[PDB]
Amino acid sequence: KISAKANPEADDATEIAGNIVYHAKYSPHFSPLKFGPEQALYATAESLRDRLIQLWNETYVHFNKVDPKQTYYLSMEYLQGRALTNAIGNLNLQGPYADALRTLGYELEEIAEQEKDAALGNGGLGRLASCFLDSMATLNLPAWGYGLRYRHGLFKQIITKKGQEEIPEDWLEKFSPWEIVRHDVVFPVRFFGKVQVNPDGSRKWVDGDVVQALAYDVPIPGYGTKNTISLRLWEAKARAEDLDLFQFNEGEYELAAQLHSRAQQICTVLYPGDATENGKLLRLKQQFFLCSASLQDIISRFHERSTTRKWSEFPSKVAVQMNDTHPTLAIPELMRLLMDDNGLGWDEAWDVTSKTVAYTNHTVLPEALEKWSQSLMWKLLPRHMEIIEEIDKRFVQTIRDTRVDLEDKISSLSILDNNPQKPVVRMANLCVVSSHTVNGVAQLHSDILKAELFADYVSIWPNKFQNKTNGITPRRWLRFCSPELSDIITKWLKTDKWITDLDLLTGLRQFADNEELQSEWASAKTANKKRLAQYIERVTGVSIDPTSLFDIQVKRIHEYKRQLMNILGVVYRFKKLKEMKPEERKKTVPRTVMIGGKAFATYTNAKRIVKLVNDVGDVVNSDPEVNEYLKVVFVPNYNVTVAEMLIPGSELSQHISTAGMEASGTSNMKFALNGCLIIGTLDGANVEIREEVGEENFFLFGATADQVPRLRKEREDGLFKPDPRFEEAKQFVKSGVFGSYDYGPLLDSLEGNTGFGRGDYFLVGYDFPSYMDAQAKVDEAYKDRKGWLKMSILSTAGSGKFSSDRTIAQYAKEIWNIEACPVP
Amino acid sequence: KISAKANPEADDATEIAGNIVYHAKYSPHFSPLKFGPEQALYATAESLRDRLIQLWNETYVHFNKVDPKQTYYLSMEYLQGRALTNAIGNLNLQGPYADALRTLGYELEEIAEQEKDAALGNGGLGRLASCFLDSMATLNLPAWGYGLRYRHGLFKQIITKKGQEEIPEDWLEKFSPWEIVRHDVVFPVRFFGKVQVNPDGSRKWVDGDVVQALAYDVPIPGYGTKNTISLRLWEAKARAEDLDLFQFNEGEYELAAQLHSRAQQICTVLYPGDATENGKLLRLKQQFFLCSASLQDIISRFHERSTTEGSRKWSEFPSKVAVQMNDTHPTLAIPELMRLLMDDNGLGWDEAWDVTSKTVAYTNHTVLPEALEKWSQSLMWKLLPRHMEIIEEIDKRFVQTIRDTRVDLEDKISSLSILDNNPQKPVVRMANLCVVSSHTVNGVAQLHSDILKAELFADYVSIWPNKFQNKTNGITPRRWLRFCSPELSDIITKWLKTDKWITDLDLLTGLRQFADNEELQSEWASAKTANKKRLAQYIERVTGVSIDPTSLFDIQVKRIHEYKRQLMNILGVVYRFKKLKEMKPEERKKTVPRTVMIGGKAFATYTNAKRIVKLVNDVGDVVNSDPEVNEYLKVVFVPNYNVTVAEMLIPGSELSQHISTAGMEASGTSNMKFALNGCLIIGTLDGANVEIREEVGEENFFLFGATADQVPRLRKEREDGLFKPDPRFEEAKQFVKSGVFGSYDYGPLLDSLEGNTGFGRGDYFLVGYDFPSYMDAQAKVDEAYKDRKGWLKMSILSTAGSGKFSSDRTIAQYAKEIWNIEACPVP
Ligand SMILES: C[C@H]1O[C@H](O[C@H]2[C@H](O)[C@@H](O)[C@@H](O[C@H]3[C@H](O)[C@@H](O)[C@H](O)O[C@@H]3CO)O[C@@H]2CO)[C@H](O)[C@@H](O)[C@@H]1N[C@H]1C=C(CO)[C@@H](O)[C@H](O)[C@H]1O
Ligand SMILES: *Cc1c(COP(=O)(O)O)cnc(C)c1O
Ligand SMILES: *Cc1c(COP(=O)(O)O)cnc(C)c1O
Ligand SMILES: OC[C@H]1O[C@H](O)[C@H](O)[C@@H](O)[C@@H]1O
Ligand SMILES: OC[C@H]1O[C@H](O)[C@H](O)[C@@H](O)[C@@H]1O
Ligand SMILES: OC[C@H]1O[C@H](O)[C@H](O)[C@@H](O)[C@@H]1O
Repeated sequence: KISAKANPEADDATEIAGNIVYHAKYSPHFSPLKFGPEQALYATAESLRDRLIQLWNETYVHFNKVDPKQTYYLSMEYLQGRALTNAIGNLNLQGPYADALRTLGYELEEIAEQEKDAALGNGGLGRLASCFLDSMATLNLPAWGYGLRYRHGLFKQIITKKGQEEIPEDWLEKFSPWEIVRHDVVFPVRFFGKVQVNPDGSRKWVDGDVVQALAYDVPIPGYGTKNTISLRLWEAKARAEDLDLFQFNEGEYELAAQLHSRAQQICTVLYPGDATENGKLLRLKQQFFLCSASLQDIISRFHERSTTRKWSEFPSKVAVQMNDTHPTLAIPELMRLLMDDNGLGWDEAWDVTSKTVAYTNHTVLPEALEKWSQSLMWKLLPRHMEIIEEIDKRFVQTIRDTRVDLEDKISSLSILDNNPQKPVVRMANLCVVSSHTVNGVAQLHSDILKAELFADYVSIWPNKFQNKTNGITPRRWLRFCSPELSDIITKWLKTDKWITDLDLLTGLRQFADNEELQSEWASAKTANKKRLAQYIERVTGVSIDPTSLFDIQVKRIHEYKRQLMNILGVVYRFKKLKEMKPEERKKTVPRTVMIGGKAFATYTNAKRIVKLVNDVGDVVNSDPEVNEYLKVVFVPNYNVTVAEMLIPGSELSQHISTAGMEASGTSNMKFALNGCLIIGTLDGANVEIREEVGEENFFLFGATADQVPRLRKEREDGLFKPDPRFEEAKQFVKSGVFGSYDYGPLLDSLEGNTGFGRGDYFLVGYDFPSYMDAQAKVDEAYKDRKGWLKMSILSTAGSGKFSSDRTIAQYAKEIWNIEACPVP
Repeated sequence: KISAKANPEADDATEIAGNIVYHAKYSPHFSPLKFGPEQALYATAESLRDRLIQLWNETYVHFNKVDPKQTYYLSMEYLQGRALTNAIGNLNLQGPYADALRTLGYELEEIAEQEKDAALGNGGLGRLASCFLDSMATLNLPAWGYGLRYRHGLFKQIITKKGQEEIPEDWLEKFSPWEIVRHDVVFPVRFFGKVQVNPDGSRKWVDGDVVQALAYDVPIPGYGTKNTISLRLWEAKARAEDLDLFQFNEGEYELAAQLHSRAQQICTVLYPGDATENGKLLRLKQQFFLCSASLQDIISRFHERSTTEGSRKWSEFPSKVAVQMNDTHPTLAIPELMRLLMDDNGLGWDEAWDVTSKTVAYTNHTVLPEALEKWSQSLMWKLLPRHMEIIEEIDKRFVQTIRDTRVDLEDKISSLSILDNNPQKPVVRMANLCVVSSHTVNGVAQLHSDILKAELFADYVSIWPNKFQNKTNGITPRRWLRFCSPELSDIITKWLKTDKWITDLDLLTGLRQFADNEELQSEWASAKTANKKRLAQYIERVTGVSIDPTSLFDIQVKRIHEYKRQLMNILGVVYRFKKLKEMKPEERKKTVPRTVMIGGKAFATYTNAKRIVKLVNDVGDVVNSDPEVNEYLKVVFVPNYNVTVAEMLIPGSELSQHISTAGMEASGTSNMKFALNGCLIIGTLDGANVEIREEVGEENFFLFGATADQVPRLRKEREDGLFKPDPRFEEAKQFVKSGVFGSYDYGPLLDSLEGNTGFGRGDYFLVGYDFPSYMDAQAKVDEAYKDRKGWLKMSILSTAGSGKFSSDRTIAQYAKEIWNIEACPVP
């Protein structure tokens, strides 16, 4: 019926349908006869990519001409999610694309559901990086991300009757229609080898292995702007020359291909397991490979913008941001590139380096900061060790010169820990010593950093440390995932400028009590809940009641996130329902509980928690007697797509980490922004949300951070007195009512008073009573519909501050010193 | 200045330039700023591929609707060469594309020189298969090729001070703009494992390793027709699921990825080295994988063309399908088709065998009986157990036949049967499996096919006297005259007063009446001269030697092998050099200057072949740098011989050498290319030389050497001490051993020409014996070349006689006598 007709700039239904069909025909990846959903997606995605290329190229040419200071963000993860809807939306072509697909016999949703998530990351570190990219593009900032092109991600989670099983991700097994290979953009990265000392006394890293880094671009479109930036990803490749024919033809296939294998290894998965020496080396290879490829690419661009250049311009034209310690090696690597490849002296090269690099810490934990064996570092990266050692030797001399009062502390301040048992390189110390700025990711976290963790460094450089509170993008996380709700907002604010000025959401406050608005809000939530119900049946075969309360905990499965507390809470509520007469049951609040997330494969108890949730759900959900009032579901393969289906339908979300353990929590913000109320500890980003939405719209409970040490010491000393409901939940789990699986060894982590891996270190038992009492409040509040709806609107109305646009603007001004560079 | 504008059907300069620029922008593989030659090529190739897709899709739809009998050709090699010029040319868009590129600031030649050869094959077996594809397309026949998508080819040859070194090919390290991946066309292929026997007596191959075969299409356009067929290539892949995360995360990387590694192995190189057991298994994996993937794809298409009820009746299968096995490599298609019919599709043995026997036909390309593939029964059981069961049942029935209807052949059963149950090295004789199973067996030249009926397969000819046939090899006149020699092709069209020869090559005979015409000779001289300048230019570019375009161009290019007698040639050269050093300058001015060019590749493990390449180079270093004789002689080794190289050498050639020991060559298609481009041959009465010489006429050909029937006798004279060597032959040897060509000891190589008996010695290939009649034929060539009119006359009659050597003739014969297929033109 419809005719192929290329129109790379199509912007109406007919043009778009012609261009989609053009790509179906003349960019084929399949037999021509069938044009089913999958072929439609790739066709549509190529239609959009025509737009994206035009804009990316314009933006590249513009930054080239203006030669502004440019920021480059280094991260080991990016959670890009699906790109289709975000691209349609930033190009403001929703109506036209939807019409185009219908003329081709498809609903956009249908096609959207075919797309795979780019498995390029894992946690909030990666989603932060991605929301930042969106904000850089929309604020017209000259900034890019650089990452690694992982083939298989961390893993795809399957749920079998044995619990979580891990299988590789396949998002590249056919092809990805977003990315643009650049076969001219290749840089060599070395490993192992040694340092040649030249007769003139210059130095050179030689020998070892050389791999090739190949650039692919993923364009990132901004909202209401031509500016389209890049997430540039690196693939490690061997050259064809590196296959040894002689050995292949001798039948020795692994030796023959061993350079190709070492390359493949680097982009196989995120965070490869590192109990062994091999894995530790592979991790370091990953980190180095990203730093070295990216910095060579950055230096190459610095020179390309020359209009004949002097190095002293470098930190006025470049800013590099290290996200956690993973890209620490950018420090010595930049030093290597300056002194060896470009001939600079130490002092000049260090001045440049120190003013270019800045460091973002995301961790409350003292021992979670990366430390590497000095022995491994010498083996893998000998030139970098020389440089790292000279950095430490000068810094220690500074402390003897300028600060004799810290002499006794040199053995913890220095970068090199020369402990005779486990000598290591302390990477956070290298970051802090070298960067012009260090920031944390929430006001409390940043204060802990200045006061406890990095106290003495704050002392030497009192202007080095800063705060930059995390945020989210309101495009992906409200405008695009919750379009019904966004229309309501635009109607009642009488503008749509909130989509780039999120503080305008405070205008909703005056309407929180308004009956018509609450009625509209109920309907949108009800409609988003039907959809979520649908999805849940589709992906777990469980039929959930849309009129019940939707209570959601989705995040990495970890003892400190206290999924176990949640799930024991559920066991308790279930027991009490079985024990009630039917007349008492009709008075409780029906609830559907939803838990999701992934456990590290080797993390035994995390894997036992996932198993537990499922076993509970099998029994609870199939009990005709109480399944009207309670259901429990494990949502599998939690990722961006899943979050996009859960958040708009959520009513209560649980952010209940042990106080002091979380530096932030951006999912918190997504929930708050979509009118979902929180039950939470006064921890991380909960502190800021609760300030912004108001205490009365938030279910606080649990010990506070300053209290926790004291409460552990009470446990060590036999003074802890457990609540009987806590013990009743445990026993009931041990009674074997949830099947043959012995949960005793899991529950053992909550027994005893002292010793590694027991003694309830995360205060599950202790917070259970105030947790369950906050849950009773949530039940009472939910029965008062007007009050509930009021709280939900004030939740959204207070979410202004949590925009990634605010965060990036702050970074741009105080740290990077970059400014808007709009493409005409 | 020019704007992107998609026009998938561009057919004039302006439209084409717009579409090329569209692809530079919206199909990028590079940073956007620079639009240099490389980017221009990929951009131009994608413009052409738009046309190619439209025509391929039309052809697929047409064959689907008509449901004709379809031929599928199975080959382990294809020498596709560069595609750019062939595509422009078959679409008849030379003028428009050349103009388009000039508006973009490029000469087409410049861009064409950027393209890499598709390293999908090695020798004449593969180029035959490719020329056949071009002819299938141009005759509008419903036929396809199926092969393997090799990443690294055989190897790229470099020449170092050590001689030949082998490095992997890189033609896929960026990407290939011709091919079309088909992600819905995936079929599973198994290895190892075992046979489950079901209670109902049905059988099923289970367990082992499973790899995925993924189809990529390379469209093949026909000349002056819409018909565009496929070379469908298979890539072996493992699924993502097959990587073991647990092991990867334990640091055990090789185990973790072992299934991916076994898949990458299959498509790494052509003819992987097989001294070891691992290599033998890998070779068999390659062969099986091509047969099983391709047959599944074929069966799927047979069913897809059903218009009816349920599944269509199997008895139609051999009326709708023909499968051609090229050499013994794809023998496994016999038991595999049997496996698919009986196990997956439930047919009984007899019905399945009737189908199978009428579907498959076999082409032999090999004179010697110890080049035909034999495999250890033990390896076959390991790798392909179900196939062994079936192969065994085939042999059990064939032997019973020879008792139930031919009791007179009882005493020969132990050499006729498929299974050789020798107590030391029991093997499966694959040629015997082919001959027992196929409705037709053919050779590739009239003499070769007669040797097959009379010597090699005599007793099989006895049982099935209509089974055996001849099909003389040929070449495509599109790639090999019209497109490589365009100046010359215009002359031909002008004097024949038509251009219909490009698809009716026999019209070339119309040139004969003009062979004595001085205007035509004058035009011919110019065209050769011009082609020779170009060759001279290329040779400097790739060797660093400056050659004289006025000297005689004498070329031997083919696989380096003792039986091809590059060593004879090279010793001839050493002789001529010695004589030139020994002359006074007055005697030198009377000889005919000559540039000798030798090229080809040695199998990496073949010691003497590698020594010969070393020898040629060492001789050239010394000769070419000698001021005293380099005006009169130069010797050059042309590296990395492939289709591109042949395309540069053939149009500029004057004499070419096809001098194999008589009886050893079944054919020789390069012979034909040379003859077709007016290049005269110095050759033995062997393979295709017999036929060329008949066709061009004896007076236009430099024959020499012993004949096939004489060779045994001449070996027996050597074994008995009766051989009396020519003194010029010994003078050449000694001079090579005197160390005038450097420090390399050539004694062990030359040892192959010494002694009278014993494995690897005694001059088995009669180098020494043919040397005098060879060198005398070389003196004739010198005299004939001095008479320019007579030379030009011979060259024209060479071209004028090349009619019979068209691949169009060969494929038409195959279509009628073997496949029983016919023209199916796309409207
Ligand atoms: C008629 C029969 O044909 C096929 O049987 C083949 C085997 O597939 C093949 O492996 C080979 O088997 C030999 C086997 O490997 C060996 O170990 C055993 O000792 O002897 C076998 C014979 O030498 O050859 C046989 C037969 O020549 C199919 O696999 C069978 O399914 C098929 N049987 C059909 C036919 C009928 C009626 O005609 C049904 O009664 C029967 O249930 C059905 O399976
Ligand atoms: C936002 C997000 C995260 C990070 O959230 P935290 O609970 O705050 O650590 C992780 N996964 C997905 C899929 C997300 O969208
Ligand atoms: C035609 C061709 C061959 C054919 O084989 P011969 O044995 O020379 O006749 C081999 N290689 C190339 C590159 C060819 O074009
Ligand atoms: O959750 C992600 C974490 O997992 C692993 O245990 C890594 O050692 C750590 O680097 C990473 O941040
Ligand atoms: O409880 C904290 C730690 O304990 C266990 O050793 C887990 O395997 C580890 O990944 C986790 O982070
Ligand atoms: O080059 C063609 C031939 O080369 C090798 O000698 C192989 O062993 C053989 O299988 C192949 O046919």
